[PDB]
Amino acid sequence: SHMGASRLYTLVLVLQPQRVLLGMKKRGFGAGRWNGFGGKVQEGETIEDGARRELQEESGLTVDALHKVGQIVFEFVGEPELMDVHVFCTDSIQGTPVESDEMRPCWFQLDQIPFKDMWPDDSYWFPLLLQKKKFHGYFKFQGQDTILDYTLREVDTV
Amino acid sequence: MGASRLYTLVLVLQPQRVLLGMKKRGFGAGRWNGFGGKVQEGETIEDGARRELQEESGLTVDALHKVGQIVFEFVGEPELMDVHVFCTDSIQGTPVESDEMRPCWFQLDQIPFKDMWPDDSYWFPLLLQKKKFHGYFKFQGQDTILDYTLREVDTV
Ligand SMILES: O=c1[nH]cc(-c2ccccc2-c2ccccc2)c(=O)[nH]1
Ligand SMILES: O=c1[nH]cc(-c2ccccc2-c2ccccc2)c(=O)[nH]1
Repeated sequence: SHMGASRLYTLVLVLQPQRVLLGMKKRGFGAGRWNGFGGKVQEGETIEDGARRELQEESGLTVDALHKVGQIVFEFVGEPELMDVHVFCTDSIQGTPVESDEMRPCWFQLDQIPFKDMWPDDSYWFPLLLQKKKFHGYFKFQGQDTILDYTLREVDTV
Repeated sequence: MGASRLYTLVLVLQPQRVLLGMKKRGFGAGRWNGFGGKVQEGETIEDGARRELQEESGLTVDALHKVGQIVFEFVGEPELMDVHVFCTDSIQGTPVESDEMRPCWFQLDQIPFKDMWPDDSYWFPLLLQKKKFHGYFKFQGQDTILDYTLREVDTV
C-alpha cells in the first residue's frame, strides 16, 4: 500500500535463453547506466502499447508478444509523484536492435549483467526476472544512487 | 551487518485468529507481541523458541516452522538483534498467563497494530500469506522506524 498519485512508466527486457538485451542511456536522466527500454506512458495508449512504443523508439525492435513480469513503485525523496513502473518481458523479437539518440543496445550473457553500472534496484529484482517469478517491488531512493528502503515479494497476479 | 545477538519470536497462527501476549513488565512493556526472547548458549534457535513459548504461554508444540529473519538496529545501541521468527498452527494445551506474558487471541481482522511494535504492520502481511521473509528495521527509540527493507525469500 503506497498512497498518492503515481505516474505510469514501462520497462521492457528482451530476455532470451542465454542472453539479455540492455541499452546504454546516452542522454538525459540516468545517462551512463545500462537499462531496459522504457519511459512514460502517454495519454491515449494502453500500458502495453506504451511499452511497445518505447522499445521501438529506443532500439528499433518490434515484438510479437510482451509479458507482464512485475510492477515496481519508486519514491524519490522530495519528489511528490510516485512512479508506477510496469515491467515486461519478451524472448522473441523482430529485427536487429539499432542505436538511437537515447540508447545504445548490446546483448549480455546472463552471468555478465553489469549490475554496478545499472540502476541499484536492478540487483534486487533482476534475479526474479531471470527465474521467471512475477513480483511487486517498492524502492525509496535519495537521489540516483541510494536506496533508503525497499520491499520485494512474489505475486500470482502482476 | 556487524556484531549481533540471537532472538526468537513465535506466532501461534490459526485460520481465524492469532495468539499474542501482553508484555507485563521490563523491555517493551505495554505492547502486544509474539512470544520469545534471547537464545541461550548451548541451545538451538528453534529450541530457544520452544523454550520461550512454554515459559511465556504454557504451550508446547508439535512443529515450529521458520517464517523469517528480521535484523533490528537501534540508534545508539551498538549490537544488532538477529530475530528468527517462527510460526505454528497446531498446539498442545490451553495458553495460560505467566509472569512475563498474558496471552489473548485476536481475530485476524482485529490485530492491535497500534499497540504493537511498529515493524509488525510491515511484515505481518507476509506472515498471514504464509510467505517467508528477511527483514531489516532501523529504529530511533521505541516508536520510530527510520528505514527498513523486507524481501520475500524461499529459505529463511
Ligand atoms: O531499472 C531501472 N530502474 C529505475 C529506473 C528509473 C529510475 C529513476 C527514474 C526513472 C526510472 C525509469 C525510467 C524509465 C522506465 C522505468 C524507470 C530505470 O530507468 N531503470
Ligand atoms: O514484533 C516485534 N518486533 C520487535 C520486537 C523487539 C523490539 C525491540 C527490542 C527487542 C524486540 C524483540 C524482543 C524479543 C524478541 C524479538 C524481538 C519485538 O519484541 N516484537
